[PDB]
Amino acid sequence: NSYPGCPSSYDGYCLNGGVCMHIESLDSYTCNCVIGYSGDRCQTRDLRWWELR
Repeated sequence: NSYPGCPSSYDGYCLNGGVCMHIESLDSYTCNCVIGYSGDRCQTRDLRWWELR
């Protein structure tokens, strides 16, 4: 499952211009981005239609 969360443990898990959201699969934290960026945050500065609507 996935859940919105981002404690103060870190600081700027998302770069370029993304939003932070937590995961419950590995109790890990991740970050979403926009066209021209994705991955664990915004590292994959690529196109790659990875979204809809």
